[PDB]
Amino acid sequence: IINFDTSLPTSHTYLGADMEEFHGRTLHDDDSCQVIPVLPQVMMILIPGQTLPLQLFHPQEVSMVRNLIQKDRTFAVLAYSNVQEREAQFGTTAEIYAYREEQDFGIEIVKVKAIGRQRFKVLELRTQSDGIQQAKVQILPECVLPSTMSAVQLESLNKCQIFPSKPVSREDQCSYKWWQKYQKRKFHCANLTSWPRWLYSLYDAETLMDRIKKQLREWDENLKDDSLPSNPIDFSYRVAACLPIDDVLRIQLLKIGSAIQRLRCELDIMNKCTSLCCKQCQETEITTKNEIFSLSLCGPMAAYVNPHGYVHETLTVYKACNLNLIGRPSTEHSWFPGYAWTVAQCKICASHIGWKFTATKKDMSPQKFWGLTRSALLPTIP
Amino acid sequence: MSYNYVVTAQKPTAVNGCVTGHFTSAEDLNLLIAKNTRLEIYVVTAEGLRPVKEVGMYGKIAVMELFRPKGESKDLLFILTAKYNACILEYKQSGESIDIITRAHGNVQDRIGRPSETGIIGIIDPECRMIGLRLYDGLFKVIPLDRDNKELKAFNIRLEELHVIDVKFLYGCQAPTICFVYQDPQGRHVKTYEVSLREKEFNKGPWKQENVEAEASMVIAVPEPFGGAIIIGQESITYHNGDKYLAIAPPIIKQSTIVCHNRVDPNGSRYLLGDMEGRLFMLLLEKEVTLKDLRVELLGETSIAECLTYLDNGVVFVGSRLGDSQLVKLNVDSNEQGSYVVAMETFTNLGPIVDMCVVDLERQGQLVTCSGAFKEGSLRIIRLHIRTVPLYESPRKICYQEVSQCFGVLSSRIEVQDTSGGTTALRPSASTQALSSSVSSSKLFGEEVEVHNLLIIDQHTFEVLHAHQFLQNEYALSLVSCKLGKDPNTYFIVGTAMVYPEEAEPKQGRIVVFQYSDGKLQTVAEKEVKGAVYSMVEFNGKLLASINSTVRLYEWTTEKELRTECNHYNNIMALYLKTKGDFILVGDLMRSVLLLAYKPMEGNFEEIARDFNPNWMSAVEILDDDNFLGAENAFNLFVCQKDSATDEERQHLQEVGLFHLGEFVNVFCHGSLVMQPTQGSVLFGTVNGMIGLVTSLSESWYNLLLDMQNRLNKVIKSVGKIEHSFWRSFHTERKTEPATGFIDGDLIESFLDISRPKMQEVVANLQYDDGSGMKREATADDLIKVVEELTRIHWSHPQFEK
Ligand SMILES: N#Cc1ccc(NC(=O)Nc2ncccc2OCc2ccccc2)c(O)c1
Ligand SMILES: O=C1CC[C@H](N2Cc3cc(NC(=O)c4ccccc4)ccc3C2=O)C(=O)N1
Ligand SMILES: [Zn+2]
Repeated sequence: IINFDTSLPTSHTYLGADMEEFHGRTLHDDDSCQVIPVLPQVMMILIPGQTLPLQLFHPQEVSMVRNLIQKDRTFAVLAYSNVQEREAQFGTTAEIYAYREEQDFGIEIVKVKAIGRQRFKVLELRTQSDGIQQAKVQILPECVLPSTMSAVQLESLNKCQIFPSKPVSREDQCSYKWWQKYQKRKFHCANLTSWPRWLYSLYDAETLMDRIKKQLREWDENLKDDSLPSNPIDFSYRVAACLPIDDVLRIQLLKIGSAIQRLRCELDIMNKCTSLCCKQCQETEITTKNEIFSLSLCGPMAAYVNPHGYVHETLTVYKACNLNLIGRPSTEHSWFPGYAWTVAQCKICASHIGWKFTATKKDMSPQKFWGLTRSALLPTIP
Repeated sequence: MSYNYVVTAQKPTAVNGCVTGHFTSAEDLNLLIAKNTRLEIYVVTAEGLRPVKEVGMYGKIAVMELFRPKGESKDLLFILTAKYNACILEYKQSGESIDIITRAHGNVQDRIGRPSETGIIGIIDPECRMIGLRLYDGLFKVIPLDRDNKELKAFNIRLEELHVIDVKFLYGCQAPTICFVYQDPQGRHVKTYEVSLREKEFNKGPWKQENVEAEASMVIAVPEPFGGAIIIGQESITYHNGDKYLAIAPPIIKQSTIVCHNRVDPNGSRYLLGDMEGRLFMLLLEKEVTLKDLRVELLGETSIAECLTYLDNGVVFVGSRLGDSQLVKLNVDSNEQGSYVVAMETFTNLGPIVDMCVVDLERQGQLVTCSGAFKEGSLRIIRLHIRTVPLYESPRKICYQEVSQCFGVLSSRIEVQDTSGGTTALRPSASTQALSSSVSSSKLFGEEVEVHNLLIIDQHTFEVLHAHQFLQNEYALSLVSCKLGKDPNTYFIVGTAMVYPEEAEPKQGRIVVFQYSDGKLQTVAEKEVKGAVYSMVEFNGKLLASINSTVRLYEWTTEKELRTECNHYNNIMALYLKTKGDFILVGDLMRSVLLLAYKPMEGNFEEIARDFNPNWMSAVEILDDDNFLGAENAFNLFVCQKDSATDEERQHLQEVGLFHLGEFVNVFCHGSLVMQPTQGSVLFGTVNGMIGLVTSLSESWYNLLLDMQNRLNKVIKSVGKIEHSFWRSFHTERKTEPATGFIDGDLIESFLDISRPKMQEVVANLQYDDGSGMKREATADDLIKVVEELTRIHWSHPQFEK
């Protein structure tokens, strides 16, 4: 990526940068019971590792947000398991951090931006007489686990548990000898137990993060190492948000309460053979994993809103096959500033898959790229 | 049923700390040894160690120090427990009575904080003004040692350096000074601070030294005639003082890391160093009031040592966690090494019991355990009578084959890569002296490769008869002895995985079937699988194997082939696999317990129940058809039940029991007549060489024993005044919980030790639920009978004191 700034997409300049911004963190204590409102027209798997821009039309939700600004501005997004019966078991709590009011055409329109924080289990759904839904919520705690060897550590070998700082672990050479030394010295006390060292390394957070980074660097060649957060929990949520997978897999990832299990599941999902297809014909391949690149700090997939309020998960790829351009490039709304768009449909589906972005300036390096919507994608396994 | 009874059969043998001082009296040299929850006191005489006292503590001993304040005629003992219970102990003798008196006690736990990576460090300054504890990163805790601090109040001072490796107190300074080594992005440095009790902060120290070796790990405080400190690293030994920097790089210490030290003479001219391989060094300091040079010489080889202590004249105690503890003599004569060591006494250490089996059930079963690691590896035969068979390599798993009268043991030995590319052994081990040997396939710097072997050991003589060497990079994980299908032959079955350093998840593995006939090992069948075989069990004439996250059942065909029958896919890794009839219990390392059943009509596996709760799990055992037992994080035991009084409740494994044991359990076995109102018998083996027994109880017995435990807690005086309920409370981070469903047999068996008047007050007003059917006032003799009948479910004990 040359002559393009990755900070433009993530700031959501299309919604407007004049939003009044609210600061001051609220966080319910672990395992307690809370009552939180739920927006009715938002059926998506909210991951704490992603944001949520929203534009609302109907009066009930605008009044709900208006008086919710006072009430800790926290609402719940339900992970709907079936859209018809609209039942769910888990969810995520997001606070409004950006918000503004319009009066265009004589109708109040509210634009807000939210970020997921906590996971919860829902007990019962109260349908208000006002038409909004308020749910009974129990906070699922964050499970932090000590080192596996802290329960058998020799008192004399505690002295040798501080290692010299890790060198470069990128490109190819990386620090492979350093990780061999790390395995030998950290899991030395595995000789007191029945399991070998590599088994304990398969359940070690740092090694799993290294493996995920190394795997990502092969497909996304321009990824520099500072992009991913250095905390296991934040890393696991960021990777979970960024992975283009189905609703069942995302709900499965959200059900996991420990960072280690989440990292292991993410590695399994990544290693499983994958290719992206439109769901109406699983025969018809659109994009491979080699063509996926991250145009923003949020990775290859993020959340955006069209002028009508619908939310699309957009995956940015270099070459998307089986697509039919309809119309001419236009810039009436700009998720990616400086890029026009044109609608795309599969050759025989005739269903909307995404948009073609055509560069307007004559010198930007990623001149032609494709944005596909996640709701129309299916990761076929050969 | 749900209610269980846990009793200690063999008390822990591993040594995790030892000090020398004047504890019993001013004229007596004493050796104090700490084992897990065990404290032993010895008077050092010319003929050896004379045992005097044995006291059990309500916790795991993390810090032991001897100090003498002003006005005291003899030393005091400071103990800090892993649950942060601290006490100061005194020794009192009144005639034939020996009592340990508690002078001060309290809990030093902080409500917020993260435990340090390098563990709990406890140091007492030479002049006995305070005690310094490093429990959490970034905080240093000081306890004043004035005579009115009965409850041990403490204050926290802020260390600006977060990653601290070692802390020590210096000698000769007018104000209390500490020295420590810390790590930052700039490297590793040495810094000194001054501790002020009056204003409670850190003042600047006498000196600061940036240039410290990158692998410096240990700090040695030098007594008054020299002063300063010595920093021990992987390469260099340095003496640090104001305007005094002496450094040496002896080639003899490059091969191994030094992990322990002890001061030989009171003037600090001599020190003893010990390394991870079992070598013993002496550090010599040359003087003119000032230091001139440092010299290092090698004395010889001992057991792999955890702690060293110099006793009397020329006698050194070697305390080992991996092997037998030793008493050695420092002769000037060099039999084979300069100032060689002569062994004079050895002490048993069952060490890290990895696997065990029970054999010869008739006349009384016998327990065979795989104990020790590296050159300390040995087989232990326990009947308490213990027999040791040295192997000189690490024993992993053991199984018994009654038809051939032999034991199959998986082992591994470390070998170095020679320049020619071949592997070479450092010492002759059991695998290299076998009468007959075979290799799976004929195949061909300074890197250590691990070679895995299968050994056949005779029942009567325990001589090694056959050794089998596996392929390159091959890891042996599981071993069973069983009959399959309609075949009358008995086979050894071994599950292996191919591990290469360039991939973390093993892509390949194989299952091998061996037959032992005519004194020769023959390979009958060989099967290749795409994964690692973590566990294998015998399931009603079929072989149940866990390959990665796949559970597979294998048939035995007439053509001596393994054939797949049914396949079940999980989202977890099946490390633990136990069966009872038609039920299969599957558990990964993250405590995610899964219960499956084999339905023979359809030939498929079905999921009955599950329970997912992230925690590190060490072992599981099936108690009965409804109860399952496991080892939790920290040192805890848990029991879960199924079908407790919708399909939601049926698919939930409800927890029933927690209990804090203090031991890390590796293996569970079913042995009942091994010793000849309890049901079942399960024996477990711990890292500290502890063997324990679990038996199931009923309603009335569990209620009566719990009531008796509550009454006994009010009468038994604990050392350090630690509460038994707090000690047995289930303890991990994020929560602590009271113990439920477990009866501690040790407190019940202590009932036979107390005096008659105290027994009467324990029993008084207890309404005895006699089995005859009428409830009546309990007499002391009835409870004596019940407790004796309870002690008749486990072995006798040897005598400690002399
Ligand atoms: N900060 C940050 C950050 C976080 C995450 C990412 N990438 C990712 O998660 N997947 C990713 N990327 C590029 C190429 C291929 C990729 O998967 C291929 C795949 C496709 C379908 C199913 C499963 C895997 C990032 O590029 C940046
Ligand atoms: O980069 C992007 C992705 C594209 C996206 N859209 C979608 C869109 C539909 C429309 N209605 C229409 O054409 C339309 C056409 C015929 C009948 C009725 C309506 C107007 C503006 C936008 C618009 O801007 C956006 O918001 N920015
Ligand atoms: Zn299509």
